[PDB]
Amino acid sequence: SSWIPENIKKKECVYFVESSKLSDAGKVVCQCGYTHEQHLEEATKPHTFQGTQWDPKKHVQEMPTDAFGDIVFTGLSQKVKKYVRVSQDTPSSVIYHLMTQHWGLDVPNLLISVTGGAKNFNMKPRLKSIFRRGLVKVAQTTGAWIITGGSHTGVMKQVGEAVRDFSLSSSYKEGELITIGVATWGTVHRREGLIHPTGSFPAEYILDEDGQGNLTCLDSNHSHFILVDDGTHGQYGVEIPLRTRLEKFISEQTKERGGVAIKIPIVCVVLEGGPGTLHTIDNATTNGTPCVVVEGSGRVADVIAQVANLPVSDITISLIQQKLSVFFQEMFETFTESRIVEWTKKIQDIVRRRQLLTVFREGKDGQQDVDVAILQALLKASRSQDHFGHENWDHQLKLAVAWNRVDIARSEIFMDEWQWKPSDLHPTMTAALISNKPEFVKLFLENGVQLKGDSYHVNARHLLYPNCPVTRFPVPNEKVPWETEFLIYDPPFYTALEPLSTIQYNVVDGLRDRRSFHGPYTVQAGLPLNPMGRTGLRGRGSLSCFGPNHTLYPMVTRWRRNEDGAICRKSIKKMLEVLVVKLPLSEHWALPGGSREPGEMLPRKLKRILRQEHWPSFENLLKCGMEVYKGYMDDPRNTDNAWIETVAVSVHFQDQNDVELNRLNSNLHACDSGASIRWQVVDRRIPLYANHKTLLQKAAAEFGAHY
Ligand SMILES: [Zn+2]
Repeated sequence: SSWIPENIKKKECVYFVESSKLSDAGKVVCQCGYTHEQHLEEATKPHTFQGTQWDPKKHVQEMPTDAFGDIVFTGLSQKVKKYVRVSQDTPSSVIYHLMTQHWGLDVPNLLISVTGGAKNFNMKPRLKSIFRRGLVKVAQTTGAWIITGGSHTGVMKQVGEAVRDFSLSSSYKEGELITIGVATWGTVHRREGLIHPTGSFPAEYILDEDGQGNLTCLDSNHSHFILVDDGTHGQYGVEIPLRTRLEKFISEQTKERGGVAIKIPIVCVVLEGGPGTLHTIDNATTNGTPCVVVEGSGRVADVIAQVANLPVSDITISLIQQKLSVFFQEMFETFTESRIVEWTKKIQDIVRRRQLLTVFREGKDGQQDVDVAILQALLKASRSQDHFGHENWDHQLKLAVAWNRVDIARSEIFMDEWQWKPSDLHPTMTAALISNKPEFVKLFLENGVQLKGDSYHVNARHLLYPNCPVTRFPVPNEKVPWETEFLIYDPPFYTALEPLSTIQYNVVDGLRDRRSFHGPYTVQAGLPLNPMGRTGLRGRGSLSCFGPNHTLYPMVTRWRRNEDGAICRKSIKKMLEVLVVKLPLSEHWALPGGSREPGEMLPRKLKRILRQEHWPSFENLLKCGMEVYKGYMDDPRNTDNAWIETVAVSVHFQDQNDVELNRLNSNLHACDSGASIRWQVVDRRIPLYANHKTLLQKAAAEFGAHY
């Protein structure tokens, strides 16, 4: 295939910096890890002088790849395995197209992810056996893919051992399961021979792990390899960001059965691990991937399992250090102060996402293979999921009946916080009949299936500031207020200095109205101080100006009629319908509002990109109604010197046929320029931004509706 060097890139360094190190057995390399002798071709040439500093974003550039083919190991396995050298920023849409039809990989039905320890790992004889049986049983059925880092060390090798065993002893024989290995190109020992500008496909890879020094050897039982590159040598952890994006894309943005979308189930299992495992778990849970932690594995598994049920407030700095000096004993001397306060924020973030985290207890709980824990995680993540509706949870039940677990399917039926209708069990009963399992059909037909701790700003203290490759300083819930001393505080200053005087803070400084609703706020030097605590950044970021940013997000409401005009009281209480809008390229709807333009009186988005030639009328009507909230939101764009403040005016229509009040509003509400407009029912799982669902929850209780 020659589609590569055409659609897949690799990264290199253009000039050498001469960093002051020795890099084990060597005399300086550049700053990257590669020696001046082999550091491309024009780096040693004096291409003028770009300075004396190293910045990755500045002088690393993409090039067509030269490392892809069919690796065949020397003598331990005479087989063919496909591999490719992708870069760090290749979009997660050409990688899927490369896997589907350039290797011959069919669409999977499960996306198991295995993360854990490396170069420091020793399973107990019983943990190894239970993990082997569970993984073999789970991968034996369905079409599961096993995403795992590729190297000949630790759990990444002891997963390949089980794959090899199941592929050597099987009725269908050969290999019926697909195990993908994503690793970092820099940390590969014998990279030579694996690089050819056109492509070879013997790609012989002699495996020696005696003189590896510091570079891990590639595994020899995985089926496919995706080696990411960043232009760096000997630096692990590059593959952590790309792996989660690819997993999310394959899980929720590739299947189109039923005409809308389907989320392919995905789970991430944890077996021990270190610094690189906590980051992977945080990234996966942030994207929405369920995580299961095997208790007893050690060093990350015990640490996260021992605080998996405690309230987020009491997980403090000194609580980590007490649980970080028993599982990390030889490595405790490495642990510094600026790194413990980072291991704490990540653990707090993982714990507070309690709907995407299960713990596989060892002795007296889940006393079976890991499939029970996987089922529990999938069924708990499908019920608390936001975008895909009630039709998504209907298929993990089918997976459960495929795995012969009847107690797990019984638990979902009898849950008091899950409103399921009786005709919603057909896709599971259909599979129960096919598989000849009387237990499930007997369970179903019985249930009417007749045939005929602390409250601080959370999103403001969120990693990965939007639309920027920057990171915030880790600020745990303990030390967010501006009074508590945080001596390590050294946050970045990203803002898409110091003569900022003549700014009348706490007053209407010209046509800006810099007046916070939560009383007067303080100023440090020439910049304000964020109320409600710290964020982890500084400056202003992607915001108008320092201080409070004012907006006028409205909400509009009608009672949910169905067919007759009587208020359609639902199964529990009244439900009401909110009118929302969608951005042209976004995964969430938004409330019909925005910034208050000077002298506009309308929030610049109900006034533009929306209905026109009627602004004065509804403007004279909007100023009649009860406010439900006024002030600061937990918006993810906040910083230590800038924030967003809002007014929430609720307008309500009692009658659907109330003359032109609702008819003219509905008949005229047409963007004619924008992407899409719609109405939505107000439930606890509406796909809005969290800042908007907060207003919905705080205002739907003012009319008697059920959120
Ligand atoms: Zn370099």
